[PDB]
Amino acid sequence: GMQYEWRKAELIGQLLNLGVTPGGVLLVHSSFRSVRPLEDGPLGLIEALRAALGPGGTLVMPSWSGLDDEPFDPATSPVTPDLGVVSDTFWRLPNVKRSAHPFAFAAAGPQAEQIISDPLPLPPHSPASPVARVHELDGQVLLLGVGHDANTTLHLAELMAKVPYGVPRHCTILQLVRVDYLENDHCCERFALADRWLKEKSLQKEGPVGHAFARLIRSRDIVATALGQLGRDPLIFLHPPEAGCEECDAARQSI
Ligand SMILES: [Cl-]
Ligand SMILES: [Zn+2]
Repeated sequence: GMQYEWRKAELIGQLLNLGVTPGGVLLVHSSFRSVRPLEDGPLGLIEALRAALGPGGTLVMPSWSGLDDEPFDPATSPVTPDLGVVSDTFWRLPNVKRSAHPFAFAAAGPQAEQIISDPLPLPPHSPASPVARVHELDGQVLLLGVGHDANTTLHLAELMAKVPYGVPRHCTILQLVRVDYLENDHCCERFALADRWLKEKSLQKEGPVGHAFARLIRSRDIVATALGQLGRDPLIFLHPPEAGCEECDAARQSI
């Protein structure tokens, strides 16, 4: 009811207290519904993120469409509604770059060109994808009002582990020429296991940003931790057949 509208300067303080590194690279998965209400809305949250990073920092967000039948255009193609209003708002602002493939990210800062430059990666989160360019630049991953099921960097860890499962997906690029690949996609619910893995090793910082429960982990810690669990169980992220997950049993089928 009478919830507090967070000011921009307050959000910067929360982000610094959470542990965001000024001048660093920060990949942010967000749900604005969790952070809301704020004064000045989603742009205010973006301005707070950019201010916490400072002029040397680079802010990165997912920015893909999800439409496998439609070609992607970095100038008009909207972000899928599942990534939130902040992601769909970030890429439209001035001087923020965007990848030129349907699995795009958006980045603004002195490092945006390096994180965005790569062509279409198959699977979408391969070692040649923006999520890997954040990892090689020692970036931070901010989970803003979302769980680890949205931690895209975990998908990169599956690919680096050479994970056995791979279901066929597809997309469209202009040369309507369908491009199918083998992706490691599932319900992603079991990604929440990484929460206990990381927090217990003291690798996950937790705190409030706005009204949201926020989690901040170094991208290298996400990959290194997950690679150890994947090295013990390549199917650690797969629901057992007992749980009867339709999205997970499909990945089990394709070896
Ligand atoms: Cl949202
Ligand atoms: Zn599942």
